[PDB]
Amino acid sequence: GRVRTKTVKKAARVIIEKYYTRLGNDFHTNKRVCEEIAIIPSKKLRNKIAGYVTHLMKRIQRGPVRGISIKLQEEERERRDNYVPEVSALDQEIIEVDPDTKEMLKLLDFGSLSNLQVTQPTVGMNFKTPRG
Amino acid sequence: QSVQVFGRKKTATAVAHCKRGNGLIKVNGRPLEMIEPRTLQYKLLEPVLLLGKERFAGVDIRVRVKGGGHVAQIYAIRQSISKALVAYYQKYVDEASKKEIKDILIQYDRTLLVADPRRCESKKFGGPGARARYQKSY
Amino acid sequence: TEQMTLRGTLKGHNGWVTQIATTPQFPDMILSASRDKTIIMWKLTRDETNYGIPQRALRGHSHFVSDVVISSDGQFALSGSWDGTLRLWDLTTGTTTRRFVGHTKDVLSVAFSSDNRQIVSGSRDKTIKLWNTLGVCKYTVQDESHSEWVSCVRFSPNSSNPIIVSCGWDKLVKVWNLANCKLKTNHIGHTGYLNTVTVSPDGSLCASGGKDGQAMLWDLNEGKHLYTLDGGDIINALCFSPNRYWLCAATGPSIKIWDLEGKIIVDELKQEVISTSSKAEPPQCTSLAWSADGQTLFAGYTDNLVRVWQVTIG
Amino acid sequence: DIKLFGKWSTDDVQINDISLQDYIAVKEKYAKYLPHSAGRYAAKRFRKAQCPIVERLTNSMMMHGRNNGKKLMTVRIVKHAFEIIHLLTGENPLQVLVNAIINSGPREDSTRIGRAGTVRRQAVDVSPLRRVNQAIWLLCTGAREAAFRNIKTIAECLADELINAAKGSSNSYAIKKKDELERVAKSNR
Amino acid sequence: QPIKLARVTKVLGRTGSQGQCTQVRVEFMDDTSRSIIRNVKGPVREGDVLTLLESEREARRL
Amino acid sequence: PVNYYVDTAVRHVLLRQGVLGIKVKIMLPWDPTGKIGPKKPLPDHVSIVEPKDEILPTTPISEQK
RNA sequence: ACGAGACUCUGGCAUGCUAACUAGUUACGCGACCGGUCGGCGUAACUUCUUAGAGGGACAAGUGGCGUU
Repeated sequence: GRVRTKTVKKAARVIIEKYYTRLGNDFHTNKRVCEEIAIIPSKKLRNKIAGYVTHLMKRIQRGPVRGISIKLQEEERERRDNYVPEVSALDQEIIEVDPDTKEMLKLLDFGSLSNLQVTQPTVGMNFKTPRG
Repeated sequence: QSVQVFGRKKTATAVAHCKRGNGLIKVNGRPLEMIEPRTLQYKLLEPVLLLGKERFAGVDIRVRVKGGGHVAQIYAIRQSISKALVAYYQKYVDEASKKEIKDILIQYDRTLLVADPRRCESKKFGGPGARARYQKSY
Repeated sequence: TEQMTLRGTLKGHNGWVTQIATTPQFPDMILSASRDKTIIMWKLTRDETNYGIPQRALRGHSHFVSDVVISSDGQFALSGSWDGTLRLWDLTTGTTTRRFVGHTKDVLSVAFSSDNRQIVSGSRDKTIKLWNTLGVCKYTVQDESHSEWVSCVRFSPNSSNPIIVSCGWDKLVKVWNLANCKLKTNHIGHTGYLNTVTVSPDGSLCASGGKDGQAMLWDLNEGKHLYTLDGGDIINALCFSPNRYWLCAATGPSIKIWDLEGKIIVDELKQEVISTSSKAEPPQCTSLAWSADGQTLFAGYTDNLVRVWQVTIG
Repeated sequence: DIKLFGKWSTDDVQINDISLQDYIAVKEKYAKYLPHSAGRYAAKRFRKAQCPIVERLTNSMMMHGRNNGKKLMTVRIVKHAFEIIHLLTGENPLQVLVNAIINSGPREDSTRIGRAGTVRRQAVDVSPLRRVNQAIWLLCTGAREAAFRNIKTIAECLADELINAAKGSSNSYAIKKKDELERVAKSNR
Repeated sequence: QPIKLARVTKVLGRTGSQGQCTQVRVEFMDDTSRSIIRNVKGPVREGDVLTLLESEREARRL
Repeated sequence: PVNYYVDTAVRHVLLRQGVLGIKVKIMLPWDPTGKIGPKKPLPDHVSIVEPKDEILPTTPISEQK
């Protein structure tokens, strides 16, 4: 019977979305940083919040959080979003193209490009799932 | 100032003041093995053959007891003796055989170092006792 | 140079450690204030059955002692706990002698006078106290102080006049000469909350650092910049070598040791037993220091152990 | 130091439990001397396994309204006839105690199953814990009801019930109730 | 009826009209090459040795 | 806190066939405490404070007092 | 938003601090056989006990496992 009430969960949310920059990782320091950043009018409550906040910081140090996204996470993601491979995945020497799309390209007169290579279609038209 | 970590079983508290001595132990102006019901005689005997007489030959221990019940006074006297021995023999001489004796204590009975937390439960109205309610008329 | 490696660790702890005071005058005497509400002392037995166990442990604390520092004499200890007080243990009769409390909140880090007469203590109420056994009031910081928590305060352990630095979570540092204790220099520039600064025993320079990971030295008597220490975030340890020209900091769980000779790496440290499904980081180190002789490195951890690092013998 | 009471050797004891000893531990430091340490293990799942058989049987024989709470007399009454089986068998009474206990647990129980069918229920094997607890309780019930208005004297009858169950002859209350229950269940398969 | 023994692998569920039985997967140590699912009774442990009388008497499922 | 947020008064008004008995209850205002409402913040609501804006350091800027 | 919860008190919490012989507090030749029990007596012991105002501690944060992880 240790399900967290919306009050303590929401306190953790507002603390990590408004005063995250001042919190520390240690629980025994966490209730102290909790009482420094906001006011907890009780003790059991502040250990509740400190324990959950330790849980959130452990979760973020593990990796992503599905429901939580802050400006700091936004900038760290845009730091991690810029992965550019040395070779583009699109620039390739030979790419396969069916005769029909060769005709489509030739209708625009771009069939002269050398990177296209014919791939013959499948033997039959076995492309539908059986009915039943 | 002082620890005097005492011992409590239920509401019965016994404290063992231990200091430099000959190793003999007194319980409430009385040596040990003359308890009136003499059914829990071995219960008070427990520590001496648990840890050994070679550790009980250099410390005078005085035990004071107060709290209701025959058995409740016991389980605290021996706890008080044990914890006073731990305290005195730790604060002065050595820590290795301290670990040895406290480990022996733990493997025999964890209660000898740490007290029983659980106590009586208050009674609520509408019944004879705490949880039991009166008979419903039908 | 030293190859700073670990042979075997010893357990028997019930909480993290906060400060380790190794004295050079006594060959085996050392204080350690641990936030498990205790102080402990080990004697260097140097045995293989046990690498050294304490001979006496003292428990009289009301909360998690933040910092400790030795006086001139070893029969007395001064410790400042997380309840915000100061207490003087005696090692002879096994009972306390003096209890200096004037604050309301925790004294985050204690420091001692060069001449064994001043008690300094900085609490979370943005108040620093600094009094004497004699009774002549020296200072209590009341007005136009730090706007937020002050996490530490240290001396300048030189033969000249001490100067104190006050660092806190509010990103700004202050420097006061204890001879007057008047506002002379407030230093700005950090990118995070300050927790652990380190002053050389000379009183001319002082490295300032904390959780930011962007450490800049703030001189005590001049107040300029010397170096830009950078690395991983969340750093809570810095210390030089009084007997040599090294320096080391505990950046997160890992430890980074460099030279004050050339600031280059001597030996990268990495120890872990490989496990299949273990999603927790290795044990975390909070504090760093030297041995009483300098041949061994003390590393206080948050995992209920102080690691002693020796030479590989070969 | 490592034996029960300083008289009952615990070193050369019998195996006697193949794997039921996980329930009952009287062959190591997990074996306390006296059958009294207060009822402190009845606060979590399976802490009963830690508890010695002696204490559990001493606690059990204190029921039926006439034995509500009074326990020191129960300890006296078990130590008596503990000595009786001890001196009649000449060796450590543990083997005979365990034999009596394990001969009394009902091998199978007819539990009522089905939506509304009470004419056929299921004969299922009984768990070792339930088996031993029911065996102890039912033999203590037999001992008590052989003590009210009965020429036999309590604190001596249980010795003969113990030795009889250890041997297994049908004169005992516990094994005969177990066998009648077993035959009822066999009818029910 | 001779009695054979089984060992618990993983607790599956609790069943009963009022709740008295535990369905659990068991393995035979004497055979060591096969595992079945037994609806044993009482407070069964994780790994405790179970005294079954037959290998073909099974009760209702769900 | 619900112990100290109630005020009550009682009165009656007269019709000939019967009396209309008027109980008046009022909830007390926490915000206008007037030293009666608890000075302490509401227990459940972690009373948070607005953060303070400042310049993020890029180049060291030092002031002398 | 009310309710649940948090919240208040209550046994666990003086293993450190607020300190009265009127309830208890090892030291202090007597009484007892000649050196160990009287609660009738004496460091005004600078309160560990049961007498209590502050402060502290525990949070599913530690580990392992299950869970659409």
